[PDB]
Amino acid sequence: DDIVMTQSPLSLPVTLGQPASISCRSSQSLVHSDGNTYLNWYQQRPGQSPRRLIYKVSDRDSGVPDRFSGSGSGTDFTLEISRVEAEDVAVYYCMQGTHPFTFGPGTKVDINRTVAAPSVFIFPPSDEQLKSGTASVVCLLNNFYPREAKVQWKVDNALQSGNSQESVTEQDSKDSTYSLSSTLTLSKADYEKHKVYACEVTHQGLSSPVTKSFNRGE
Amino acid sequence: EVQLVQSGAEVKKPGESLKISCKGSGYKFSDYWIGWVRQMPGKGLESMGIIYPGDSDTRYSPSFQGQVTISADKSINTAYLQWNTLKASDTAMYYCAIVGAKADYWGQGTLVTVSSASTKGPSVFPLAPSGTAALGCLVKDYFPEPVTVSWNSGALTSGVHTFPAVLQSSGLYSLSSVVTVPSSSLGTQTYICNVNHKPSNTKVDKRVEP
Amino acid sequence: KKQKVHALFYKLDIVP
Repeated sequence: DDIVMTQSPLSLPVTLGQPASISCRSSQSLVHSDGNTYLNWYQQRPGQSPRRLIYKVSDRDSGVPDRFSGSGSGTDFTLEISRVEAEDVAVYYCMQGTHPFTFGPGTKVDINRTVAAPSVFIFPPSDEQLKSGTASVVCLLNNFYPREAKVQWKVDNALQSGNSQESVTEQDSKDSTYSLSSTLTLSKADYEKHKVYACEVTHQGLSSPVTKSFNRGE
Repeated sequence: EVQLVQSGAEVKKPGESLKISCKGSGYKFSDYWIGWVRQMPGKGLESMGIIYPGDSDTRYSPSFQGQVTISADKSINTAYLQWNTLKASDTAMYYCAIVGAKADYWGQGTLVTVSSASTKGPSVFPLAPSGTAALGCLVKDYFPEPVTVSWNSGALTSGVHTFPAVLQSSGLYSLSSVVTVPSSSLGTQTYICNVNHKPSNTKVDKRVEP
Repeated sequence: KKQKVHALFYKLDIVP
């Protein structure tokens, strides 16, 4: 019933000085009864308001450089950048251009580079935190590319879910990599019931998952 | 000259009402549709609804119908977005924009933070190391944002990564800062993370040893 | 009536 808007890819690596393309699809045709097709594109740089680039599939907004173009019909739509420049690193969104103005999910652009595997480290909770009643266990994934990475906590071989939170850095301006922290939070009482704490990391640069672990108290 | 200026950042508690504004200048405010867009911290854009300020014809997206009221006082070229009773999940950035025209203009955004947490400074815990090693500080359970971290009073910058804060289920924030260093420098080199949380006047220097 | 619709379907510009 309701139209659904999708984009591909969800993350797009680009290289300055080369072209780039993002796709948008709608679950049903976006052609209006008046014969026009109302599909817009928007750019949002980090910490800024969105700005429209394209409306009516292919009309460029004032002030938008001609390296940006829109294409497509019915259900298939593309935004192309003929030669990417530094200022083009941003999130891009397609949007149904009539009510209810459904946005696509966004495609995040980042700087392309060779695949780089993370270096993995695990940190037990400090004795000073434990005396307060909580245990935070931290797994660090350092300097990897691309962004996609999976972290699985294991406590005495039991897979943990719902009791961790992840944070990822912005892409590093130097080596174009990412870092990520995953923090497992347990009560002191629960932490003292188990021995082996492990973090298992899966990434495109690792031929086999990497596990780092410690034994409580050791 | 054409611009949309929004009201300032909001710090509120669950249960309060809230009405934020968007003033449009440099054009005939009554003749162009105004829309509101929500962006939850880290998520994408969502359309909330539009209004024609000339006659206050309002059309809500089905996802927000009944949750908010969009209105306008055209005598002062202002549109509004209003909540009867805020929830913590209304924490987001809210944008106004001109909708449906050949020209595109957006407000600067209004950051709305809704929380029943009280101001609280962080506890700082070591992430201790045991040919490259890693160490760090865990900065836990603080409110509100932000906290700043440096290493060795700013003299150590190579290899430092300070992560974005996360919001814990408790309503308090946490973050970590790490540095990678030659394992041969452990013991001979000193590593101190300097943490500052201005809202609570908290300043901490934590020496991290193996 | 028509101006309202005109303003909604990407036909009307703004000039500072």
